[PDB]
Amino acid sequence: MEVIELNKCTSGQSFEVILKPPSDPSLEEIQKKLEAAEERRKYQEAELLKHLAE
Amino acid sequence: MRECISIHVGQAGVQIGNACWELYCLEHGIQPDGQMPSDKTIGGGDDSFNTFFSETGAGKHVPRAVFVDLEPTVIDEVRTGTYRQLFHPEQLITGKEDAANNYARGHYTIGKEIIDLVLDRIRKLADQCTGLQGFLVFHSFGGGTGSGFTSLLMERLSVDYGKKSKLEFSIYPAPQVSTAVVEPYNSILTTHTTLEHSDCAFMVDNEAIYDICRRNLDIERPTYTNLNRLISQIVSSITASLRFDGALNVDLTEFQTNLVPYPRIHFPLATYAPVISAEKAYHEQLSVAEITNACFEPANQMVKCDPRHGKYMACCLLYRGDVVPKDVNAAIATIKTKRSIQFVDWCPTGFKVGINYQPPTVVPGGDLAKVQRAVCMLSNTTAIAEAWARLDHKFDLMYAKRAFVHWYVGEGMEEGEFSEAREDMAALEKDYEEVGVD
Amino acid sequence: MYTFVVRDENSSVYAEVSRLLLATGQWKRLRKDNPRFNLMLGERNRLPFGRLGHEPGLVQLVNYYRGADKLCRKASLVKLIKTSPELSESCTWFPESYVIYPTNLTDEREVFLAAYNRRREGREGNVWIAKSSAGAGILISSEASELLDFIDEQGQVHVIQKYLEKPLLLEPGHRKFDIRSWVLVDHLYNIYLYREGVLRTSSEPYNSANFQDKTCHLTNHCIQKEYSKNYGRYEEGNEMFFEEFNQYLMDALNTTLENSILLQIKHIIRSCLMCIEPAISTKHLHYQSFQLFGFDFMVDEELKVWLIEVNGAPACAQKLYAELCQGIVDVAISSVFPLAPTSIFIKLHHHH
Amino acid sequence: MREIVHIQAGQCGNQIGAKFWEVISDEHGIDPTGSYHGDSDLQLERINVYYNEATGNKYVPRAILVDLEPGTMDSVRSGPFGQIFRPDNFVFGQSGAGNNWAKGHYTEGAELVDSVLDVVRKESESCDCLQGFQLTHSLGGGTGSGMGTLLISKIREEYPDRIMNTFSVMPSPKVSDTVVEPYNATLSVHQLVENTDETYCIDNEALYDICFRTLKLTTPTYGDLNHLVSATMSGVTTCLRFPGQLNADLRKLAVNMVPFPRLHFFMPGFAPLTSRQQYRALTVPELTQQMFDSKNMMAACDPRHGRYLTVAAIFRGRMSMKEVDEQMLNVQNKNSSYFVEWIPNNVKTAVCDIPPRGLKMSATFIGNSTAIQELFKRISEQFTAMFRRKAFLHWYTGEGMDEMEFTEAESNMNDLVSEYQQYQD
Ligand SMILES: Nc1nc2c(ncn2[C@@H]2O[C@H](COP(=O)(O)OP(=O)(O)OP(=O)(O)O)[C@@H](O)[C@H]2O)c(=O)[nH]1
Ligand SMILES: Nc1ncnc2c1ncn2[C@@H]1O[C@H](COP(=O)(O)OP(=O)(O)CP(=O)(O)O)[C@@H](O)[C@H]1O
Ligand SMILES: Nc1nc2c(ncn2[C@@H]2O[C@H](COP(=O)(O)OP(=O)(O)O)[C@@H](O)[C@H]2O)c(=O)[nH]1
Ligand SMILES: CCS(=O)(=O)NCc1ccc2c(c1)OCO2
Ligand SMILES: [Ca+2]
Ligand SMILES: [Ca+2]
Ligand SMILES: [Ca+2]
Ligand SMILES: [Mg+2]
Ligand SMILES: [Mg+2]
Ligand SMILES: [Mg+2]
Repeated sequence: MEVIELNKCTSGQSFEVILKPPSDPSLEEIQKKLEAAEERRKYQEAELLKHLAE
Repeated sequence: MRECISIHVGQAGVQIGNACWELYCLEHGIQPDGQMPSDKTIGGGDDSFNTFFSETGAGKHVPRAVFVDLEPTVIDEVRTGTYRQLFHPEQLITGKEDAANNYARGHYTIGKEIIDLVLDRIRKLADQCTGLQGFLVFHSFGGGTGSGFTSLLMERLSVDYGKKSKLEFSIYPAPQVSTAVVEPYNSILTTHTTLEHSDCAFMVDNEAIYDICRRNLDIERPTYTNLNRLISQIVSSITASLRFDGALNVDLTEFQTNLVPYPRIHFPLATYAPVISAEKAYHEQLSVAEITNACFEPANQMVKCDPRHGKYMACCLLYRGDVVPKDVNAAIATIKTKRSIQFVDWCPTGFKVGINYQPPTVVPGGDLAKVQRAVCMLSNTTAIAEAWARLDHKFDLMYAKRAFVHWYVGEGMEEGEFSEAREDMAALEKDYEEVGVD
Repeated sequence: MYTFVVRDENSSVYAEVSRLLLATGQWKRLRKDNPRFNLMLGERNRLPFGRLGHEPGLVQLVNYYRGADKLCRKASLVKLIKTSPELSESCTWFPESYVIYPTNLTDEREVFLAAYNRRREGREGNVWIAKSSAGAGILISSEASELLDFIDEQGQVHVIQKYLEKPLLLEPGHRKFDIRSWVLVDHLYNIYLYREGVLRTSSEPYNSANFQDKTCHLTNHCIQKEYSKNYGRYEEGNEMFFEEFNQYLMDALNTTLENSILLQIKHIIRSCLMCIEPAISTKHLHYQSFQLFGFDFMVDEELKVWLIEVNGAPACAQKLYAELCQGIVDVAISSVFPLAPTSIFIKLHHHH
Repeated sequence: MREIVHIQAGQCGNQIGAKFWEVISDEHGIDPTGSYHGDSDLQLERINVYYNEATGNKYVPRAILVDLEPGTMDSVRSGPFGQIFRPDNFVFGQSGAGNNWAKGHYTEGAELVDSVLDVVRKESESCDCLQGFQLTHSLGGGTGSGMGTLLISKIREEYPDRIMNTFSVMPSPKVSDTVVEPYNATLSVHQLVENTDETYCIDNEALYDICFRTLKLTTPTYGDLNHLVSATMSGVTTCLRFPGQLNADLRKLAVNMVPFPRLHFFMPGFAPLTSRQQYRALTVPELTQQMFDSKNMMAACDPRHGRYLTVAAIFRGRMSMKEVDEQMLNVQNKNSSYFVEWIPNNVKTAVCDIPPRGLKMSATFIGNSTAIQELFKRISEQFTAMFRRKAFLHWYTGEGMDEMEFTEAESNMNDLVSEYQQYQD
């Protein structure tokens, strides 16, 4: 049971109590992901319009 | 002084942001018009509260915040509510139609079209900062925007602000206050693509907030207002060290150092006390020991789980009110001889304690009663994995039938992203089990 | 209407409890994966406690205390006793035991050998028994070399404990025996002892000059019925109930089962359960637990009771299923989900 | 500002649509002239969802009245609220559809569809952000069934990413006009399977049983049957017409109610259904017990024959929301064998303070249940009984249709029944 790094100021204080010692995707890659899904949407919609035109 | 930019995404993020910035103003003595008589430096200053508010020449203290929602109804309340005067219009971004509770719709379909605008607005706030620490991102797991657009925002933020810390406040889906059936899907999808981008995340289970409002506040059917005022108290307790003079958790960097030794396991459990009804004739003020002992009662946790059957990696006690180190260390000695606090052998068995003498502030007319001292314990427990296991299980039930998957594929998402996200969760659960169980 | 699910088809006990529940016309059984249940008769291993108590509007109850394995595992029990101040290392009702890991994997090998050398030097009876949890595999011997070399042949943790060389032998026969007590702990953590115990007697005469034949030394109901030649001679199924055993103690030892054996049994039951209550209690928890426990005891010729082990998923004596099972329904299930005596249990009061 | 464009086609569609606008106009305080005279701001909060605002604070429904003969629409214009509809939004012919799906879809209807789309485009152009469409029609006739599904097909082509919603009246021999109704209903169902996100199934046979047995109406009429449809249409749209957060958007509703794209046919329900003992107060338990009772359902399918995929209840009026959850959670927990266990929390409740006219409180039920396969089974059997003899086909082959098209509609619906059966297990 020890207290360490006790810091006191006007608005409070803080300290540490120890009981026992121990024993990314680039901007380009994000544009591709976004554009890939946009493309898949464009494909599905064209398949709908192709179906409707038939 | 280093600045902190708050970001609120979706309905949950925006309504919780509203509740917090209301609480911040009451705490710093800021009025609805942005005026702060205590600030003797007009239109400038590098004080502690300046980490969250900038200043104009006219004395207006403007939150360093950005609200984003794909539909405008929730943000219009901000534009006309009590604190309309705090923000200028560029800080409130609203779209025309939301993500329909569809992750794919918010991340891909709509997110692709609005992402560059949001970053531009955030870039404006960054340009007012002399030393930006990082960001605080509030959002829900279940919403289409909260899950979908947030994970996109975190990806870009890591690209545009590589050396900046990002902390999350995430609302874990609870059926008692939701009508969306696909929320397990959204939650797991957003956790997967956000994991490598978030440095520390405080999950709040709506089921926990709900039951605390029924048990401790006598709210038979709590509303979002009831939930958000309680959630903003825990948020204030967590962010207080950034906004006031102190020495513990003085910058976003310190949250990871003190709470996250292993990067993927960055979901600390939060426990708050006391929550006392205001309608009570008059309550007996709880002692440092009693409220500290309450930090180990599952009933006061932001996520219902049993820490008795996990292992601790860190623990911080953030006190506010009439508290002195003499009383704190005393109650801790008594709680070790009674409680089941098992630490991991490669972490020091101890507690970091922060005390702020200003007791908790309560919104006038709110549900919470003024108390002389309160505490918030941030502990990193393997027990919180119970929440992933639950959420992951509901995912497995629907995905076994491919139920609702077509709505996501229809927005341009590949089905393999489901399984890729689920396999990531399976490994996250395994990380907790390898660190906690024997 | 109350609903329940069954996730352990092998449990003879709760198989009867489920039959009793359905007999009241007030309990409905759902598929074992339906989350909307009031009562879970759960699985033995890896029961997912984390998913209990999250269904809105449902008070959910389970028949296992999460964490009670610390008491029902061989090595865990020894560690619990040596480490728990409530039980201490000097506890006078638990045989001297040590946790010994096979060398192919802390361990108490040295500590065990110093105590072994201490006995061998002081002319004292130095007979130990090595056992584990992965058994049907048990060994008895007076040489430490045979005990250690046996555990290394295996691959799981074992425990070495002092063998009771002076057991109490029933006459006629001169035969060993153990005592099984059934204990039920409810959601409020009341400790109820079933008034009906069972002595699983060895139908073979005890023999201290030959531990090679483990038929008169092990009183297991499965060994006496597979490797014993006098099975069912003195008592049907090598099972003597309290009514009989009590009369024997009177005619032979001029004492009663309550005074000479039961007072100690009740004391041990209280000590173990109270010790772990803070760790496993579901008082302030989002779900509720109850559980049936099987305590095994040994009695020496001095009428001092010793604790053998604790079973988390015990079976019941055939003649006592209806009474005990119905009792579980009464105080464990209906006490939380009531329906529209002379109790069979003995409540062991204690300070919570 | 999430506007919905309303289309009503054919006799049934225009008469049910008529009473609908009459019922909701009352709830929003709009009189027959379009002038608002309510006393609660909740009436105007979401008023633009179904109404346009003209000069002088006039509220004009966003509805298009379509038919191939003038009869029914002359009545609407002369009916109670006939004055409230935009005169331009009346689009009709003189030929009629002769209860013939082919005439509505391929011949007569084709000559008229372009002018209808010109009106649909005019209403959409003035929409701030268009949610989607909703169509009222029957499937047993010619205009609503044949031309109605044609309009849907052409609306989806021009507005592919907008929700398409319908209130569809299913034919029944108990309330039948002609024997070819199975032909017309089977041809439409396939169109709806492909081109609608949500179809509220309204079985005239169920409406009959409710009027005869529960409501004790000796000799029910189409007017009486339409009182229930009006009341049900008001309930299912309460989420859209008043301030709410649960199922408040057409796309959000579709997302939580449709686990699979083809299984989007809902069973609606309403409570109370009282016979004139009509002033007694209805308790929350009674609202729930009745709302979930088959006798209160309009699809004419016994739910206990299948399983609910998703459920959406809406309670209207001032009541205990705590006691609402207590009774809803009591129905699920007392009949969990009829709710699929592989969709966690598939029953959602929504409360509304404003009750329907003349009622202290009510409840509307919306179920996506596999039991609906019984309704499609009935239609299929009546179709095959005639089609195996090619009876009455000349009415259709004389309009350019071929037998192969009928054989395909047959296989299509029988596939739909099979798809329901595999999820009921
Ligand atoms: N605690 C809390 N939770 C909220 C609040 N608002 C919504 N939620 C939760 O958020 C989940 C739904 O996600 P939302 O945030 O409403 O949806 P969204 O982020 O706006 O995304 P969209 O689908 O486009 O509307 C549900 O589980 C709600 O319980 C709130 O104000 N407070
Ligand atoms: N230290 C000891 N001294 C004397 N006898 C002992 C003993 N340890 C075990 N025994 C004998 O072994 C038997 C119990 O074995 P144990 O209970 O450890 O194995 P087990 O757990 O597989 C049987 P169960 O769990 O069903 O009671 C008893 O009959 C007892 O006589
Ligand atoms: N519920 C209801 N059903 C109707 C009404 N009018 C017609 N029907 C049913 O609709 C079918 C006839 O279609 P109808 O609308 O008259 O043909 P259309 O005018 O060419 O579209 C039959 O099944 C009738 O029972 C009505 O006012 N209410
Ligand atoms: C025994 C009562 S009833 O059969 O007359 N009422 C139902 C009904 C109403 C209108 C109908 C119809 C049937 O067939 C054509 O139009
Ligand atoms: Ca200043
Ligand atoms: Ca980073
Ligand atoms: Ca012509
Ligand atoms: Mg939203
Ligand atoms: Mg055993
Ligand atoms: Mg007609």
